[PDB]
Amino acid sequence: NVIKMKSSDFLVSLAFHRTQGLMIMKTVNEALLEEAKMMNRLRHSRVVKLLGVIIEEGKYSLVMEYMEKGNLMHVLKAEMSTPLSVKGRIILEIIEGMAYLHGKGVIHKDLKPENILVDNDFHIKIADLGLASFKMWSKLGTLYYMAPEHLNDVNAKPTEKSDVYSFAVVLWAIFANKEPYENAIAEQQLIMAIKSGNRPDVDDITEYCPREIISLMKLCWEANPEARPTFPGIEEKFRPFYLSQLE
Ligand SMILES: CN1C(=O)N[C@H](Cc2c[nH]c3c(Cl)cccc23)C1=O
Ligand code: NA
Repeated sequence: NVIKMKSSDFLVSLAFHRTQGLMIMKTVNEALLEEAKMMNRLRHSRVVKLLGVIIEEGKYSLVMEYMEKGNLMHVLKAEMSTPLSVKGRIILEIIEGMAYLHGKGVIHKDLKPENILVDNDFHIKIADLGLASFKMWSKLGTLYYMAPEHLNDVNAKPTEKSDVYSFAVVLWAIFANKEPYENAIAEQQLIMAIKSGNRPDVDDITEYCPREIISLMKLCWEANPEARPTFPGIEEKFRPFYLSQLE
């Protein structure tokens, strides 16, 4: 259903529930409430869960589960190493989360390392901290991970393939431990370049990355959306690969 909370329950912004504990909060009616109920259905181990909603007078808030190590780029850039089997696992979990989301008919629209949260055991959950998947709540950025068909075309409707492109770039970032396109002159020219086929510099992946993940990332950022696999297709390939060579 969906849990209406009050602000007296507490002591993006961290928030401290008096009975439930640590939560995160994005501070922003039948319609907002209804949207929130729809989002409340997204329940999966790899998906940041909507725990509650605060609808009061001078403030509207969405309340989500806390993830202890922050976003994925933060963890990737940490002074402490992140092993290959663990990166493979993170990829597998991202794939599971995305498949579940598309399975509920939800297209993310803004998947990127910031929207990939990480717990203390380096397990991940997909988030939507910018509310890209929302309609009513978003009303009240970097394009490194945005499919070319959306670049310079804000009216085209985003599909599951859009999220697959973002996923491709995320694979790249996972192996390079940084943002792509550091050599770019300016955003305009960069946008035209990516629209015409430019992609993250694979040579800028210095540490070891299996050739088939390089293959996967190249498949997933194909210019033609229909040449990209779905997330279940990706899983179909990647899971037995992960187990058999990585786990
Ligand atoms: C914005 N907030 C989240 O980060 N997780 C919950 C649930 C949620 C709504 N849309 C989501 C997408 Cl697109 C991905 C993961 C969770 C969600 C939420 O409402
Ligand atoms: Na730029």
